[PDB]
Amino acid sequence: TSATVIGLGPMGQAMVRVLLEHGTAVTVWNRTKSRADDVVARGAVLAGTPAEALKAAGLVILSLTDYQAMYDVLGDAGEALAGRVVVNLSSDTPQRTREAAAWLAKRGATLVAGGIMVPAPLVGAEASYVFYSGPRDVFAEHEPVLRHIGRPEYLGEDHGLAQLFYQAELTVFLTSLSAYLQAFALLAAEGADPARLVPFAREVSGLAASYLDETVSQTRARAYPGDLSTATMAGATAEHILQACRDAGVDLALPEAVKSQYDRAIAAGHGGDNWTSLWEVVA
Amino acid sequence: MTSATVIGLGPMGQAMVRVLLEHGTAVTVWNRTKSRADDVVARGAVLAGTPAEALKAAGLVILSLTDYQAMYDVLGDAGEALAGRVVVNLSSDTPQRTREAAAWLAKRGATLVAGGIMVPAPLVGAEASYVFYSGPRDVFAEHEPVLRHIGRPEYLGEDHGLAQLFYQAELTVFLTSLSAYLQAFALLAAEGADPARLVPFAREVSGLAASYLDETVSQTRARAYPGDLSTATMAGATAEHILQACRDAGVDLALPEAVKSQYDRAIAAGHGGDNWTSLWEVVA
Ligand SMILES: NC(=O)c1ccc[n+]([C@@H]2O[C@H](COP(=O)([O-])OP(=O)(O)OC[C@H]3O[C@@H](n4cnc5c(N)ncnc54)[C@H](OP(=O)(O)O)[C@@H]3O)[C@@H](O)[C@H]2O)c1
Ligand SMILES: NC(=O)c1ccc[n+]([C@@H]2O[C@H](COP(=O)([O-])OP(=O)(O)OC[C@H]3O[C@@H](n4cnc5c(N)ncnc54)[C@H](OP(=O)(O)O)[C@@H]3O)[C@@H](O)[C@H]2O)c1
Ligand SMILES: CC(C)(C)C1=NCCc2c1[nH]c1ccccc21
Ligand SMILES: CC(C)(C)C1=NCCc2c1[nH]c1ccccc21
Repeated sequence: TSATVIGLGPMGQAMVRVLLEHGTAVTVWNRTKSRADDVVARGAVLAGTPAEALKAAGLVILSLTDYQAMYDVLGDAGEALAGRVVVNLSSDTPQRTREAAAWLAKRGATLVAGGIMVPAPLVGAEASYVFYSGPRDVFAEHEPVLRHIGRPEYLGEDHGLAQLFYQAELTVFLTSLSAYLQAFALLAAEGADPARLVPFAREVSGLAASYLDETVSQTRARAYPGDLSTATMAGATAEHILQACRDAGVDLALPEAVKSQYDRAIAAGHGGDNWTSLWEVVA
Repeated sequence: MTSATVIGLGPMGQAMVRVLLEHGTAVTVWNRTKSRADDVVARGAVLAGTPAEALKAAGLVILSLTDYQAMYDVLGDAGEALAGRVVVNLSSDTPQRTREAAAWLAKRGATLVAGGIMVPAPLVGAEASYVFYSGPRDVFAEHEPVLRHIGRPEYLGEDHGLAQLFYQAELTVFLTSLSAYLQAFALLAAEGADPARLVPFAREVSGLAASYLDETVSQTRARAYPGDLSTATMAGATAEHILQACRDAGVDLALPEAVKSQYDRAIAAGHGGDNWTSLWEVVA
C-alpha cells in the first residue's frame, strides 16, 4: 500500500517510521523540507509540494499543529484533493473539525478525524490508541494500515467526535501537567526540593483518578452528597493553595481558577454539598 | 493503655476517632456541633463538654478543622488548659499561618506538630493512608506510636510549615485534577456525548501525565527544555483548542483559560520551540 504523511513533527516522523517498517510506501511533505532527512534515509519519498504529496496516495494523514495549517497547506491543491481520504490527526476544536469535513467534501475529499493518545516514542507501541470519527466504511477501508499507528477507537459518524474526545483527554493531561508545575513551584519557592514530592504526587494522581466513577455518577444525577467532603472544606484548601502561592511569589493563574469554581459553587449555596457540586458552575 | 483527644468531627475527625478506638486508645472528643459525636461516642469515644475539658483529657490533642482560624475560634478561651499539650493540627491552611500558629501555641506553653492526611475519610487507617508531619522531632517521636494508626507518618523536619507546604502542593495536584475531570466531562456533555464513555481514557491519560513527573523534575531543575518530542507551541495550540471548544459548547472557561495563559506567556517569553516544561519559566 501507499500512504501520504503531511507534517513531520515528532508525531509525523514516528507515523512515517511505523508505516515504512510495516512495508507501506510513504510519500512525505513538510513545510521545513530539512526535517524530512531522517524518514527519507528510511525510504520515505519527499514530495516538492502538498498537491504532489496528495497525488502519491489515496490515504493522506495530516499531523499538523492545528486545522488552520491544513487550510494553509492544502488551500492551493484544488483537484489534487478529489477522491482522497484525509485522516487528520491534528488538534483543533470539534466545530472547526466539522467545518473542515464540509470544506474537504466540497473538494471531493473524505475527512476521517483522529487524535493519537500517546507521545511519539509510543507511536505503534502496545500502549498506542487513536480516536477516529467520520464515515465508518471509509475508515474501515484504511483501518488495516492506520492500525500500525495504534489501536483504533472508532467513535461514530460525527467528524467532531474524535476531536471532542482528544480535547477532553488533553484538558485532563495538560491541566494535570500544569498542576505538577504549580506544586513544584510552591515547594521550590519555599526552599524545598520538588524531587521529594514525586512519589506523593503519583499517589495523589492515582487517588484523583479513583474519583472518576463517583464524578460521572453524581454529576449525571445532579446529586452532590457532602458527607465525605464539602465544597466549603475543599474551597478552604483552594484558598489556602492560592494564599500559599501569593506568599511564595509563584504564578496565581491555576489556583485562582480552581478557587473561582469553589467560590461560585459556595455563593450558589453548595457549601454543604460534595466538590462535584462545582458541576453546577462548570457545565 | 494510651490517651488522645480529637477536636473536629467532620468525616476525617470521626474516621481518626474510630481508628484510634479500634487500636485501643482512650478517645475524648469535642465538636462545635455536639450532635455529630453520636456514632463515635457509640464506639466508646467520650464527648467532652467544652474544648478546655477535651485538652485536659490527654497530652495528645489532634485537630481536624477546616482551617487554623477554626483552632483560634475553639482554643481562644483555652488559656492554661493548653499548657504542656501536644497539638497535632491536621487542618488545611498556609505554611505562613502554620508557623504563626506554632509561636501562638508556644506562648500558651503548648507544642505544635503540623500534619496533612493524604487520603479521604474511608481510607483513614487503611494501608494506603499516609500523613505528612513537621515540628519538633523528639515531641513527634513521643506520640508517633499512637499517630501511625491514622496512617504511615512522613516526618519532613523541624519547620512547622513543611507538612502544610507538602499538603498544599499535593492538594494543588489533587483539586486541580478533579476540576480538570469536571472540565473534560462538561465538554462531552455540552456536545451531547456521554461523560461515562471518557472515564477509562481519562484514567489512562492521568497515568500518562504521572509518567512525566521525573522528566518534569529533571528539566525544571536544569531550566533546560528540549522540544524534540513536544513544543510549548504545540501544547499551547491544544490549550487554546480546549478553551475554544469549551467557549463553543457553553462550558465555563476559567480553568482552560488559566492553562492557556501559561502557554501564551511561555511562548511570548520565547519558549515556543522548547518543551512544555519551559512553563516553569512563567509558573516559578
Ligand atoms: N507531541 C506529542 O506528543 C503529540 C501527541 C499526540 C498528539 N499530538 C498532536 O499531533 C499534532 C502534531 O504534533 P507534533 O508534536 O508532532 O508537532 P507540532 O510541533 O504540532 O508540528 C507539527 C507539524 O505541523 C507543521 N505546521 C504547523 N503549523 C503549520 C502551518 N501553518 N503550515 C504548514 N505546516 C505547519 C510543522 O511544520 P514545521 O515542521 O515546518 O515546523 C510540523 O511539521 C498536533 O496537532 C498535536 O496536538 C502531539
Ligand atoms: N475530607 C477529606 O477527604 C479530607 C482529607 C484530608 C484532609 N482533609 C482536611 O481535614 C480537615 C477536616 O476536614 P473534613 O472533611 O473532615 O471536615 P470539614 O468539613 O473541614 O469540618 C471539620 C471540622 O471543622 C469544624 N469547624 C470548621 N470551622 C470551625 C470554626 N470556626 N469553629 C469551630 N469548628 C469549626 C467543623 O465543625 P462542625 O461539625 O460544627 O461544622 C468540623 O468538626 C480539613 O482541614 C480538610 O482540608 C480532608
Ligand atoms: C496526551 C498525548 C500524549 C496524546 C499528547 N498529545 C499532545 C499533547 C501532548 C501529548 N503529550 C504531550 C507531552 C507534552 C506536551 C504536550 C503533549
Ligand atoms: C487528597 C485528600 C484525600 C487528602 C483530600 N484532602 C482534603 C481535600 C480533599 C481530599 N479529598 C477530597 C475529596 C473531595 C474534596 C476534597 C478532598
